[PDB]
Amino acid sequence: MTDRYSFSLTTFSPSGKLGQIDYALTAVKQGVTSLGIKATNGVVIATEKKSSSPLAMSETLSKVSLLTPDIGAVYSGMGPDYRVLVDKSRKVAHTSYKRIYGEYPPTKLLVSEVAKIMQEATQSGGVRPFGVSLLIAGHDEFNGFSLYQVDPSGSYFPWKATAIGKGSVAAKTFLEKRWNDELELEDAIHIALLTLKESVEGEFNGDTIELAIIGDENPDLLGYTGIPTDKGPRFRKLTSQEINDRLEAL
Amino acid sequence: TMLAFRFQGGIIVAVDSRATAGNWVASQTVKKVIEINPFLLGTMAGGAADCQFWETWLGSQCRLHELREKERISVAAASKILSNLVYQYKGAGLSMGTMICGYTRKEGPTIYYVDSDGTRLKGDIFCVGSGQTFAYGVLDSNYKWDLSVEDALYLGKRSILAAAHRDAYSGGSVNLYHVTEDGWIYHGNHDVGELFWKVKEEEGSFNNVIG
Amino acid sequence: GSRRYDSRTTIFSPEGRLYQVEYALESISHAGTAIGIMASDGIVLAAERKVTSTLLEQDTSTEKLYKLNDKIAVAVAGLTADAEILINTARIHAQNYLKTYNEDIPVEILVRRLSDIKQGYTQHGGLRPFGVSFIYAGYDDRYGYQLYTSNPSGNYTGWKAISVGANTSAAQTLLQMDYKDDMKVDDAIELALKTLSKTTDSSALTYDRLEFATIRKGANDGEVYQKIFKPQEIKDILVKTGIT
Amino acid sequence: DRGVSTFSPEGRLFQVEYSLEAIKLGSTAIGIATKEGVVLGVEKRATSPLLESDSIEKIVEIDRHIGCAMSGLTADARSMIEHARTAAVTHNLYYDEDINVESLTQSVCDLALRFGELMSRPFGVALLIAGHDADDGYQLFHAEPSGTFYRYNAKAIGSGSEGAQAELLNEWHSSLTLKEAELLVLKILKQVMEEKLDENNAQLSCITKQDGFKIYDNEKTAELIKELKEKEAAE
Amino acid sequence: TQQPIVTGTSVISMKYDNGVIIAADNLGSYGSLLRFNGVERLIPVGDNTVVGISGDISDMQHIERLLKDLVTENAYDNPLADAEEALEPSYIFEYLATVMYQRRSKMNPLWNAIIVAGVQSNGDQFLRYVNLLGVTYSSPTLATGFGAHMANPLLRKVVDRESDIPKTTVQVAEEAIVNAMRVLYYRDARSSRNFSLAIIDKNTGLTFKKNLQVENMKWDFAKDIKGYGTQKI
Amino acid sequence: QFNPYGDNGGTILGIAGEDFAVLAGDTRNITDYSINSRYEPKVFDCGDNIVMSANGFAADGDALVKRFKNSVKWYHFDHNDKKLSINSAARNIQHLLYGKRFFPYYVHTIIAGLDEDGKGAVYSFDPVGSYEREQCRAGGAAASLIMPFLDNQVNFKNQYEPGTNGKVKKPLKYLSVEEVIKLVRDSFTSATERHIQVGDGLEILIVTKDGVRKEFYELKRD
Amino acid sequence: GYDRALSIFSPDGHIFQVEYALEAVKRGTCAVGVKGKNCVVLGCERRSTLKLQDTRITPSKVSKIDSHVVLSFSGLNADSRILIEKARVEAQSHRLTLEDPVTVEYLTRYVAGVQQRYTQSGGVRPFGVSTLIAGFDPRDDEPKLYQTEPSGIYSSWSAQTIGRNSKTVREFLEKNYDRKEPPATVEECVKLTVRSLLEVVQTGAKNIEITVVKPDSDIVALSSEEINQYVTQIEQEKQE
Amino acid sequence: NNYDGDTVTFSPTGRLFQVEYALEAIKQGSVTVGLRSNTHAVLVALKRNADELSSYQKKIIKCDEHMGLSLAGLAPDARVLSNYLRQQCNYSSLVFNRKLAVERAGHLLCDKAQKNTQSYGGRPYGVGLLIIGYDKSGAHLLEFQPSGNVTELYGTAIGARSQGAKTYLERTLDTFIKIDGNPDELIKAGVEAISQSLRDESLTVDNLSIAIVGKDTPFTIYDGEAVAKYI
Amino acid sequence: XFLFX
Ligand SMILES: [Mg+2]
Repeated sequence: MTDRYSFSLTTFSPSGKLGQIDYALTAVKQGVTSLGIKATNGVVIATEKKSSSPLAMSETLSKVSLLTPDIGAVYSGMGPDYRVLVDKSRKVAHTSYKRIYGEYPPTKLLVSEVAKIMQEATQSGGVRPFGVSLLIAGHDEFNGFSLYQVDPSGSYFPWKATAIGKGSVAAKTFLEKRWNDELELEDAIHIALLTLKESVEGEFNGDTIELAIIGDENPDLLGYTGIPTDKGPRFRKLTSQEINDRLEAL
Repeated sequence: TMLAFRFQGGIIVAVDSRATAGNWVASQTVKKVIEINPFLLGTMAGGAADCQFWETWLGSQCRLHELREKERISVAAASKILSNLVYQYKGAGLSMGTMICGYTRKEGPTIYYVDSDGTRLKGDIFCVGSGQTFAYGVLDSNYKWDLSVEDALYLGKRSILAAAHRDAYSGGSVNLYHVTEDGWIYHGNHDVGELFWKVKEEEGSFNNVIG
Repeated sequence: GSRRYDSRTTIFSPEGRLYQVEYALESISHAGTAIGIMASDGIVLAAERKVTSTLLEQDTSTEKLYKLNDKIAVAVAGLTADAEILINTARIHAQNYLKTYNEDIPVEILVRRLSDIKQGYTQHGGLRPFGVSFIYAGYDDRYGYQLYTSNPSGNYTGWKAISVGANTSAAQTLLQMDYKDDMKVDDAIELALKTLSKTTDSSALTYDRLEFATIRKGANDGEVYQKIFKPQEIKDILVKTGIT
Repeated sequence: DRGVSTFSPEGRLFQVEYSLEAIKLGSTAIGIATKEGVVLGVEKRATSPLLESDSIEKIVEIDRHIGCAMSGLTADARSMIEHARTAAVTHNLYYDEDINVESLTQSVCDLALRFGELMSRPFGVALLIAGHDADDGYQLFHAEPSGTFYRYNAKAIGSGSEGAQAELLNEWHSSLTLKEAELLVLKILKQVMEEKLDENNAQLSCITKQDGFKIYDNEKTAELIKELKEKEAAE
Repeated sequence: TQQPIVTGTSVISMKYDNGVIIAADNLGSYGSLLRFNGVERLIPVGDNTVVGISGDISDMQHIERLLKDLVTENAYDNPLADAEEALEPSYIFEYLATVMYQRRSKMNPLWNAIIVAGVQSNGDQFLRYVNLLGVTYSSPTLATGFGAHMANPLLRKVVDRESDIPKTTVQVAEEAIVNAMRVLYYRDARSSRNFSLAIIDKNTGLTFKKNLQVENMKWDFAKDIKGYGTQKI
Repeated sequence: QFNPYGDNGGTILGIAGEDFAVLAGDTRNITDYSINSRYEPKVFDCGDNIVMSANGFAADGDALVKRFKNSVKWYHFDHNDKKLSINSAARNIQHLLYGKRFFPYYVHTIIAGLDEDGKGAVYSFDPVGSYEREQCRAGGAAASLIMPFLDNQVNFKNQYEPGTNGKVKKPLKYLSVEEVIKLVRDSFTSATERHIQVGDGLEILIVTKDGVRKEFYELKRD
Repeated sequence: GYDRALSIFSPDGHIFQVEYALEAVKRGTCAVGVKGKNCVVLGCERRSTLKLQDTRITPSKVSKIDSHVVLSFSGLNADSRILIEKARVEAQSHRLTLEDPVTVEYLTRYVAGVQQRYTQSGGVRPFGVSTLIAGFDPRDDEPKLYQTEPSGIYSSWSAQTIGRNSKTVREFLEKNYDRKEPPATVEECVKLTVRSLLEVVQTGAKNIEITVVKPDSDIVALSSEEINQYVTQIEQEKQE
Repeated sequence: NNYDGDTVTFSPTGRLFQVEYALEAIKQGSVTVGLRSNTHAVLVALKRNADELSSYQKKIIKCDEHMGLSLAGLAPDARVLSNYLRQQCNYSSLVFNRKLAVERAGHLLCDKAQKNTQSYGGRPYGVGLLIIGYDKSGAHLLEFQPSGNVTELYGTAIGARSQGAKTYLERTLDTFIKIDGNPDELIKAGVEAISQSLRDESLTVDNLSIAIVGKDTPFTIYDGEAVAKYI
Repeated sequence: XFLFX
């Protein structure tokens, strides 16, 4: 018995390709379109909620996940792989940072920790790479707002705006035309909804779209008062109603 | 009581043969010199089992050396195997005093004092045991480098006899050894029962005792 | 059992080559070119970013040039994720040395240990090697300014000027042509950029597709300064040498 | 590929059978047992004339009463000798006596099959273990990587083994003297050796109860080679 | 390192011509408190062995479970489990003696004194003692705790040596045991009146007697004893 | 606190002749002031003409004897049924005892038999494995009573030749099996009189080339 | 842990992984060892396809194991560092326990033992390295030169070469080296070593490294000019 | 074919080829015979030599005073299994003061051989054993096969041409079973049984190996001049 | 225990 797979399942081919990473990226390509746009005063991350069945409650399945009060994540590719990465990403934010420094990690360093986990699945014994690309939007005091993409290889890049998955080629071209360095958060949400309508085929409403922002602090979402320095989470998930309001003036 | 001193004609090694369990004299015929090889001797003082067990073990390690290296082990290397061993057991309560006495080409006649608290000393003269001070008293006051083999053998024997007399936890008999360039030579077992009176009469010493 | 699916990453070819090391080098040959040039009064590190997108955040980005300590930096060629594993190890090794001896780690000692880790992955463990080649640029009070390279084999060598990644054959010929021993930092900066400008697979070399760093004694009196160039600083140095 | 500890359809371990092919490529080693002692002789086989032949150590002491000759991948024998020496000295420490030649051989042969997926492959070396004890007297053992050992009156291992073994079959009798056995090893070595036999490219040794295990000097062997040539020309 | 909490007192036993007798009171003491009164300290193993245990009752209950498991394990793949390959007293004893000495050697003893009484397959009487130290000894009479001090002297008057065993009947031997249990009730402060007695005979087999009481006691003379010296009233 | 050791009393005595050796021991087993057994043997035939007794803490004594008996069995298996010489047994027992140097067997061990020249041999061990071959050794509770008597009667210590002015010692000589058993019985009757832990019975094991014979004698039971 | 038996026997009785490790040695730059009457000289080839090198900091081909022993090699450079490190640790460990520096034979036997262990250990491949180990035993003036190879066999050599075109330079040494009369002086021994490398190298510029070891921990590496003088002298005598 | 790479793989017809190949190693092994009466159990073994200069490979191993076996196949595997039996016999003695039942000895060998046939990396034992013993239920003979299958028999034989001796014992069953209180006659029946497995070669003094255990007979092996009686 | 010159 015991795990006898102590050897790498990802190796270099004569051409210099890492087959399993390439094939993992192919799985991300098949995955549903998700995007992220960075504004001056916030970041927006959005994706289509591809429902497996109309009997299924798409509210229970959350494609956009809170990692820290000021950091959010969305993906394209294999949902199960994403779900366990979010679990590990939330825990590593505590164990390797918050329990040491008494504060949440900045976006770039949490991204760095997630990238490390995904790199290890590329080299460690008896495992395949993660079949997902992450978009991680976040805010911290000294770096401000930031948006990062994380690939199955463990490589991460900072983006002004980008898209991953099914219709990423067309969606990236659309964002190049619309993106400027003076975009307000509301303008970025508007462009996000326009970009996503191109890739979505069926119903396009607040129930089939999942969208969250990294914006201003939300004292109303904190859950307590009395500490002036604690002003509440910058991560907020837009409600089904809040999306439909912006789809009328589209 | 056991001593070993270096001189003109090589090394003299002398030991008593008594074993005690408190005030109970358990034996008068114990071998406190271990013959490691034709050129190496080990003296034994302290815990009987600790000394006896680890010095026979030392002999095994010295044999393995000359099998692997096709060459007799140095006195330095032999002493340091034992000192590094007892140092691993430091605080565990081992009780061992030993002098590793022998000859090699590169070293010449060499004596190493090794004890259970990790001390390892090269030296010309050592007296170890409960009666070491009695042996030192006689040995130091009569020792010269230019002693003859005959006089050196006697002084070593006489020094143990001195300790055998005064020290309650020393006696039985004297075991003499002489180490030369040609190896060690045994110079007999001398019972204190006969040796004391023989020395008293011939030397005129031990005037404290009723003749 | 599991024997069936084992690639056997740490074996010899009939010709006496390490398959996985050779294939890792093939991987690195497609990575953005990185150049190190060592002058008498400092070191230049120049690296070409891999086909940049216009919507990539350029100013808050790090792909090629990483800081190991105050005196040592590295240019990366290959898998970035692999490089970051090795960089964090190298950063820890430097701090272990400082903690032990109360002295900044000599450049070669850091390079040797990082190269010894790579070697390990080629001889035992049954894992794939790190698909990374480093250019180490650093200073210590023994040998002064030093350039090294390490590759997946775990073999390292010292250089006056060296290139890793894509078009090293063409890049090494151009460096060998115009390099000389009495060269200054400002001259080395110009050589580094001119070499990339000719060997690049891109149409034209621009500020947004480059990472640049110098290690000078240009600080105040007998102390070393590391300068990781900002986008605007690369834009200025590119105009000043007359490439744009 | 395939498992290391796999059986062939004929009921043999592939790796053990393949290791035996490696031993056939090895330099010749011959052992002859008599009532006056056991003789061990080896072909040194220097790969180049610049190689100092005296550094070729293919005959080895295990204890005063046990000697050893080897043939095959001789580098593999080092850990086997190390084990044998430790086993021999350890037994002397535990029992204040010399260890039986058979018990020593059995201890070495227990390592043999301690391979698989323990070490990664069998030993690529065969050993001739010669010795003396009070019980069974002068003995010669052939220790294989199969974990099997046979006692032999005489035995040849290495490249010229099957030719040398056929010669030992005819020549060996129960009344051989030590001197007769010495010449017989030299005679059979000279027949199966590629290059011409001399004191530099061949080595003799013996184990006697009185003097224990002794490797012969190049001066002593040279005289036995000269004595051998004269006796063959004398009829 | 332990300290015994709930404890059982003396276990007494002796050999007779055809077998062995063993007895022990039914008390589980909690220091000076006589807390439990329905405790069986004689545990039969098959139809040819009885293990009498004194000392810590939690450790006694552990040993019960081991012996119960030993019978189960012996039955496995054993067609002769109720015949030639049935558990012998000597097998059961040596097992317990091994465990007791292993536990003392790990400085975590079973805080007990055990007497294994039984009859071997060849009809030979078996009687052997083992305790928390792993100390073992055999004698025509064996007793634990106060039994060693007060019972042995009385039982040795019947069987003083080996040659007295064939001369001792089950009637005489049982009478001596029952008398010894009365003396222990007089003089042991952690003893009870209620006890169990077991006879293992090579002919009549295992006879297990429960709910026996000490009787025919002498107390009448107490009424005549007044004061502690001078007092007349 | 739990004390893992106990004192089971008793005393043992080994004497070596020219072509024989005896190992005697009383059969009394005690704890404190109580008698556990009047007949509990502690002198055992271990095979290969070796007799052994480990007197002191019975539990440790039984464990050691048990382990040595097992050592003899495996010596046969591993070395082609070779006979374990008394000198080889002694060294083996040193390693058994010293193996527990930091949690000792609380026993004085004596073994007796014949050396490889056929001459009577007695070896004596301390609790942690220090051993010595002797003509004579008493061990256990009454060793301090018996041993000086053996020095006097076996090794003729402090005995000089009459009329030689205390100059010529009484010459050493081997004792007959008859004379040795007299000294053993007188040693144990003397020890029984003056030591409370000694009595009940005396069991002697005599070892010759022919094998191991037993002799039993009653001792006072008070 | 990774357990796979990589070094295994083939039907014909060969261990291909050990034999393929020898191919890696055959690819490596040429290394030569020549021992004279009172010295040993280690010559080493450096391939001239690498210009713009920094010869100050570039790892030297000859490594000091102790003050009295040196190790050169042919084959995988990365593999050689692991053997050198282990050898240097064993050299200090020997001084600590035996209170005497290693003999050249002992240090060789250790390095050879390490190489052998990697030929029948699970999860590891053999060292793609052959070594020349040279020096002088403590308080001894007899020159020592040993060779090791991936299999783990080692032996003593009057003179020996390893690496690429080693069969050519071995051919040269076999006729030019006299056993009865070895190079009497340092100059004679260095010249024969340089001559032997000039059969293979190409140019005698910055391609040849020479290290001279003498008794009592007397080791020195020759500079470019010092070596170039031997190259200039040999070529002028050749034209005859 | 494709299903004989390791012991962990079943064939399409439900066969374990590595176990069958291990069974093949026994057939190549030298013949050995086992038979018993009610009072005694006897092992007879034809020993094999490399050549005339070599010794004869010892086939019989003692496990306890009351138990031992003969081997056919890989001798080192017999050493491992015999050593295991020695320890189990010894454990039974030290812990329970109880001689190990020959039936339990078989059960323990079966379970030890089985574990090697269900796990990756390991291999089956390449040896067959004939275990004889005398315990509390009289004389016993067991046949061990490295598949794990252990069988209690009146008589049997394993090794090359074992079918000859096995046929003879199948005919002689009624005769030799009632050889009670007569060691020499039970051996004679065993020596005559193994003689039915001989081709070109005959039983010599240093060729034949006999072992016996019984009621008042410890397990003892007879070799050399001690077997000259039975030729 | 034990013996201890
Ligand atoms: Mg008394």
